[PDB]
This record gives sequence, C-alpha cells and structure tokens, in this order.
Amino acid sequence: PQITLWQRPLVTIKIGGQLKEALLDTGADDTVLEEMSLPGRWKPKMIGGIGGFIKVRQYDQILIEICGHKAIGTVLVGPTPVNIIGRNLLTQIGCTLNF
Amino acid sequence: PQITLWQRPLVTIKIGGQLKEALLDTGADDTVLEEMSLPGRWKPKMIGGIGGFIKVRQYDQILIEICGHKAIGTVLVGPTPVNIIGRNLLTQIGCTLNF
Ligand SMILES: CC(C)[C@H](NC(=O)[C@H](OCc1ccccc1)[C@H](O)[C@@H](O)[C@@H](OCc1ccccc1)C(=O)N[C@H](C(=O)NCc1ccccn1)C(C)C)C(=O)NCc1ccccn1
Repeated sequence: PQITLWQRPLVTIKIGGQLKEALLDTGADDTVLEEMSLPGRWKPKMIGGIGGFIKVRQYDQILIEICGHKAIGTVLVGPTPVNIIGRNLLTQIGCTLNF
Repeated sequence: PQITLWQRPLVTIKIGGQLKEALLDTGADDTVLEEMSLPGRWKPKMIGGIGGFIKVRQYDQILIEICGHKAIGTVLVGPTPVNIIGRNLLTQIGCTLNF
C-alpha cells in the first residue's frame, strides 16, 4: 500500500504467533523489538540511536509478518521505546520511499 | 524519485546557505540537525529515541530545501550524530512509504 507520514507509519506485525504494533523506520539499519521471548541462541550487539547506545540481544533467521508480507531475518531485542522495523526487513518486503 | 532502502537514504539538503547531508527518517517525529547557527529565537526541548533523551534548541518557521523541494517547518538543533529529516518535513515534500 501507500503510507503517508502525517501520522507515525505504524503497522501491525505478527511474530511468535502474536500481533504487535511496529513503526516502519527508514532511519533504522536494524529491526529492534521490545523485550520478549524468542527461540534459539542470541549474540550480543550494541546499537546507537539519538540518545546514545544500548545493549541488545540479536536473534537470527526470525520469521516476522509485516502487513501480511512474510520476512525472515535478524531481529534485535532490547530497551527500545517502540517496536522498530528497519531497513534489513523493509528491503525484504520491497519497501521504497517516493516523492 | 524512488529511493530504495538497500543503503541509508541520505540526501543533500540546503539550510541557511549551507549544504548538508541528511537522513530521510520515517521513524522520526521531528527534524534534528547537528549543532549550527540559525536565525531567530529558540526554545529548549528534550527529545528521545534509542539511548534516551538529548536537549536541543527548537527553531520554528525554518526554510529547508530537500533534493530541490522547498519546505517550511520546525527544526531542532543539538548533539545528534547524524542529520535527520523527520516527518514534519517529509510530509511537505510529498514523501510516502510504498510496498
Ligand atoms: C538501531 C537504529 C534504531 C538506529 N537508528 C536511529 O536511531 C534512527 O535515527 C537516525 C540516527 C542514527 C544514529 C544515531 C542517531 C540518529 C531512528 O529513525 C530514530 O530517528 C528514531 O528511533 C526510533 C524511535 C521511534 C519512536 C520513539 C523512539 C525511537 C527516533 O529516535 N525518533 C525520535 C522520535 O520520533 N521520538 C518520539 C518519542 C516517542 C516516545 C518517547 C520519546 N520520544 C526523533 C525525535 C529523533 C541506527 O540505524 N543506528 C546505526 C547508525 C547510523 C548512522 C551513524 C551511526 N550509527
């Protein structure tokens, strides 16, 4: 679909059989989700944002459905204010910026 | 144009007679630029994201040129490590997310 930006570009995503709201963020290299349980082993990663850096848990090859489009990739879990869908998954669903 | 997200969507902007590189950021409510001098009176503001909050200076009615398109809006100036063009200005140039 086509999403304007007068409001936050929030979409519904499905992960671990649960529905959550997440922000489509072209300014994020990675996808960062709020604290939750995911399968498998995780690796450590440090990511930087506007306020500085935070420590997150990296899970690989995670299945996530964004607005009905299935994607399988890396997801970071940590103290983020909101769920963020980054470029790593936006490219998987063919998302582009237009103007 | 149509911008893909394989790489960070960086563009050239013009503000106060200066050419700067900025990130088209759909995950940003506001536009935040690295420390610089702007005309007029400003108001202090606290903005947050990944990592926490930072104190910035808020300037209103600022003219910015983005890839040729002129836009007017509020611009925040502060210790951000990267220049960010947020939704307040992305809307003015007719920017949308598509997939
Ligand atoms: C791991 C990624 C998260 C990271 N990218 C960013 O931090 C982007 O910023 C560019 C950026 C990149 C590096 C350093 C600083 C800035 C984001 O899009 C950012 O803009 C946005 O974050 C998502 C978000 C949305 C809503 C609430 C909280 C958080 C955010 O902080 N939005 C704020 C916002 O809208 N806040 C609203 C709010 C809601 C609730 C509570 C408080 N505030 C704005 C005021 C900035 C990244 O790619 N680092 C690699 C990287 C890239 C380049 C250089 C170095 N590393």
